[PDB]
Amino acid sequence: DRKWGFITVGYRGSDAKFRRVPRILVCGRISLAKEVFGETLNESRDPDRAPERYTSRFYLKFKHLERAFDMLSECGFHMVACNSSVTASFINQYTDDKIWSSYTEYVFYREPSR
Amino acid sequence: DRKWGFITVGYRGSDAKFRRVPRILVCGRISLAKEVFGETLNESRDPDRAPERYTSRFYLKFKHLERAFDMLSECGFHMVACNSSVTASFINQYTDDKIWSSYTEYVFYREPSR
Amino acid sequence: RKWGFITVGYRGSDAKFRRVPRILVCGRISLAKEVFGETLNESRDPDRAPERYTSRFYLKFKHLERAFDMLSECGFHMVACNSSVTASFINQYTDDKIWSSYTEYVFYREPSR
Amino acid sequence: RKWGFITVGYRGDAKFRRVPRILVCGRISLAKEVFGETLNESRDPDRAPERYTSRFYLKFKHLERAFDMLSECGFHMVACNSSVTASFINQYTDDKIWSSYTEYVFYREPSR
Amino acid sequence: RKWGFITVGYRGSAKFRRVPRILVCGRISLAKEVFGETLNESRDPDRAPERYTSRFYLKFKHLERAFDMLSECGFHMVACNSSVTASFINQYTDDKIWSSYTEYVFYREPSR
Repeated sequence: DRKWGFITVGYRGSDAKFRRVPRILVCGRISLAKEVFGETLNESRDPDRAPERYTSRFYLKFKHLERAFDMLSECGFHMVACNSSVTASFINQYTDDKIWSSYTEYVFYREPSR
Repeated sequence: DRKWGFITVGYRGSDAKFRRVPRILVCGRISLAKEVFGETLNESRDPDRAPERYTSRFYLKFKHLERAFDMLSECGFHMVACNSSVTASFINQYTDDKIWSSYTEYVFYREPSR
Repeated sequence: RKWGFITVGYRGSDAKFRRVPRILVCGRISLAKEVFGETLNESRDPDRAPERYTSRFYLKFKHLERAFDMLSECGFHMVACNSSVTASFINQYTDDKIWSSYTEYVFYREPSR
Repeated sequence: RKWGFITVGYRGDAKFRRVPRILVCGRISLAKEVFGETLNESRDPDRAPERYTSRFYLKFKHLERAFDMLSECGFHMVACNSSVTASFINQYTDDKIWSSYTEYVFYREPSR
Repeated sequence: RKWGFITVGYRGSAKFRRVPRILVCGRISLAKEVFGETLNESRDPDRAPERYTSRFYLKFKHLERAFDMLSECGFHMVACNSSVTASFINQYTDDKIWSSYTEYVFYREPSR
């Protein structure tokens, strides 16, 4: 029943001119993630895990990022850092053509209770 | 309606060397954006929405970013993070040529009222 | 008004070091004038009102830390920074592109006490 | 001493983030105090505790667990960044492989 | 005086972090106080102490040691970023060489 810790939320990239969030991913200790998001948390891609373990494969059942930010704020978490990365993998075995994907994550933290 | 929450302002990437902002996008809870920007807020790309819901399709009528930063500062928001992401997409269906777009966003936050 | 945001940046591109060709200044004009004074070059956006906003001012020197120090003297703090990259086609019938990068630093001053 | 910086990072069933290995950089004595047995020192062994290393790595793969361990010892995350680098495939080609590196910077202030 | 900004950085490029050289930018009198004998000034000689440089560099290669020396003198890390820049290989080609640059911004407030 640990209260403090880090939680990361992110999304992969790739009308029309706006931001496109296909899915909001959640990473951190499972008990922390459950306390914040509750039933809006989809655990199907990593089911039946001990609450004190860590995961990088949860995701949310809604699409707007600011709603996830607000829910983290309601539970005492603060955004401390964020960054965006790019990854390139070859299309097939015998080509130089690649597929590019971006990953943007936001780091949240909650300090120990009083 | 609550007063705390997150607000994100951003623009798509690119009188030649200077910064080129074609449009200022606004994301977050709908009631917060209307309270901050008011008559300068354009909702045409997502109209007739409940004030307690979330959007990512509003935009501002002016184009200077620092003005939007100041209006958020008046209402009690503070900038907590910013990031820039790049993303690509194939032009045609039978080609590897791509088009690259850049996106820069600035995250703001306001605490609950006293 | 004494509070507000000021953004300084430069465009990407004696070989390994950091190459800064020009320091751009963005924000409310009265704030930019108060901070940088006569080091400010207003030729690309002249005869503007002090209460208006600009994104086309630039400085007469090139070392960024000197601009950082001047902002700090007038009560500004650096709150964020980011770097972006953009690409445009070289001509109309080609897929070749030119890549330019941009690094900016965000400063803010709170209202007078 | 007790204060100092520590950096953790990584080089980057398919939508999620792939963290192959968590790297640790900083003064050796600080890294051992924070991570202990979970610290793999095989690629840079038998070094003075007051020296600095860039080649330690952890025996687990979840980032937020490393973040939590740093938070237990009094460290705070003060910055994070991601970079990309490209190196030519061979001598007579323009092709190249791209690799990204995400970084998280931690710091603990001197004790009381 | 004693306050001011100082930036440290390096140019991009096993499976670890490769720092070829650590660059130091800021007011020259500040850089001397922080890094002292570890500071190499050969690429910007005969400068006035109250002037600014972007061409100093350090004699060691581990970033965290430079981080610790700065915080030991009262400096705090306030921001950091990475950038990528491309240039054409020659005049009649679209082939390009890519380089990355990561920097960390430090600051110290006026004395008491």
